[PDB]
Amino acid sequence: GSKPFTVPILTVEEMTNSRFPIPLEKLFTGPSGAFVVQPQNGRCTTDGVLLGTTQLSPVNICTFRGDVTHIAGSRNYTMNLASLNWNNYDPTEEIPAPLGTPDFVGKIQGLLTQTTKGDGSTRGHKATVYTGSAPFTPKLGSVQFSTDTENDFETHQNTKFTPVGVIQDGSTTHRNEPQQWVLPSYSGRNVHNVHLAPAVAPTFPGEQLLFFRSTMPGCSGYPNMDLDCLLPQEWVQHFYQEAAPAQSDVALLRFVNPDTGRVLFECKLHKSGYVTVAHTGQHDLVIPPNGYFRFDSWVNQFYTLAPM
Amino acid sequence: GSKPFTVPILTVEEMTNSRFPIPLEKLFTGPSGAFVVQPQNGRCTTDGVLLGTTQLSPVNICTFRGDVTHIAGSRNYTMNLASLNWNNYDPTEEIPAPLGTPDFVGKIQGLLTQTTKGDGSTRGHKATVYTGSAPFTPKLGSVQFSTDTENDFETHQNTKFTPVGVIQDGSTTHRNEPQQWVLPSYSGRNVHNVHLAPAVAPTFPGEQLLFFRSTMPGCSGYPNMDLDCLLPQEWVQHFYQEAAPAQSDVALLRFVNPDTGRVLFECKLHKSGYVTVAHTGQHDLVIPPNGYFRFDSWVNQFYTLAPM
Repeated sequence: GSKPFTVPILTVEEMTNSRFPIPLEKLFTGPSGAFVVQPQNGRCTTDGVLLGTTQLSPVNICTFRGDVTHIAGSRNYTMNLASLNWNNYDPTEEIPAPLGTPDFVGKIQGLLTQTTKGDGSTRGHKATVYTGSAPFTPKLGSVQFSTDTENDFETHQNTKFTPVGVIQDGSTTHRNEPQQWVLPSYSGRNVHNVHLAPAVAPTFPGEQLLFFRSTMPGCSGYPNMDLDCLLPQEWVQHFYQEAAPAQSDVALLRFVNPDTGRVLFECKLHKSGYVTVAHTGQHDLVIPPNGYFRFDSWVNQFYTLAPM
Repeated sequence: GSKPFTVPILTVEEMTNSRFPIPLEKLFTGPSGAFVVQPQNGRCTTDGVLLGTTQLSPVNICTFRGDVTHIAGSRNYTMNLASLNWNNYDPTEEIPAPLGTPDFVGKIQGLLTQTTKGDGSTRGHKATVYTGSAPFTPKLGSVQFSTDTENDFETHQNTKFTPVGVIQDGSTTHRNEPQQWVLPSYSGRNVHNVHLAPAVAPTFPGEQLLFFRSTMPGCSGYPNMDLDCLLPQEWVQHFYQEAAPAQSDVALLRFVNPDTGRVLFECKLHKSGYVTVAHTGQHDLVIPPNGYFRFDSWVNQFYTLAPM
């Protein structure tokens, strides 16, 4: 008597990254035993429980909202954060940081925009947030932006950061940042993170994570633009709505090619919300544009997949 | 023997505008008999046929992709457009303009970003596209951007425009632009638009359209930031996947409050993909945060709704 489980029939390129507001481009697998994989956006169980900093909107990912104060002698502004819905932010909620906060160390560039309530006057400036910086303390309710202005923003008016891409310091080793697998210190460098979605890894010999990969826009320097999420944003929204009970630890998915009627590969969708495949090595999967994932049966962690 | 029709159970504030990449904020109704309502994004039949310039990604709305050429003596660049998937653009496809092209007259500001293939060097600059301007000819394969640089972009490298918000000329009447209900001339001012999704209007006495409303960020001046879509982007994605046959011209939806177990109002979801309500006048609906739409039955255009 369990509600039947399903995944969307959208193709990979019809879906959105859950860790930055950009389309998915491809599937990728590679080894990850040497480091901790613990993203906080795009985290959702198959029965629809959102985890980490995950929220439902594709366009809120890596945004910030609040009001700003200028730092004298610079073009930097401190943003005192509001909640996702523009209310007072509560640092005691059982989350790592405000919902949608970036979950990687990087220099994220976009625009800071603001509207003055009284007259509807507006202003917008290019801005960058360094999520590895000392003033990056979103859990405590504040972050800092570097901008292209020293005077134009007003205090005590609603201000939004819309992310666009990432930057790197061209005087240093190319592609050395962002570091997509390094979590920010959400409460600053001396405080440990809390309420995290758990780290993930394959347990089965010969398996690797299967990542849903995009390329972030680059805005300066020589950034590492790869961005891998564990679940498309549309899968997060789907599971949240369906809330179908997990009948075992692992849902077996087949990736099907409608142009031949044949299965390309099978994979495990773990109930805690990540996918594994039987492959060793780094590999950009080559998939048909109409290929789709299809749930076939409940298995468990002991199931041996056919090699990808 | 028709597949049962459904709408998502996401609440309004859990969904995304289909005409600009921003969250929905509220439902709004107002009269629109005096002008043509003919948006091209967020257009989809209830049985899943995308119309106009509508595509499936929330984050591709109002983006452009291609490569750029500098216009000497200015900070303007012409973008020679690529298709949504970065391939050669075909002006003969039976669409009004490339998928995701803006469907309103306005000055849309964001960032133009670029990556040089050979070395992975990147660059990003603030940029604005005037969709009412003479060089706005996306159907013909080109648009113009005003930027903050006269030399930094390379030719013949992939370049992306990511929209953020809108601007207005503060020396003129406040809130006189954008004009969300004026279509661009996709092939320029002397050529009529083609392959459009149809104009929509209530036919029933005492009915008005029900709009899914957001506020676009403003980036300069005193813009009109209201943005009304006919369907949330998540509804477009849902109908596209479900493809449930329309059993009549109109699906009757009830908007339900789970905190009381009572219906707040009922509305008509027309099979061609828009909603009407029985109300006269401009009205910001006040809805509970957990309220949701629920499909109850197939009716037709002659059905009399209870007053909203």
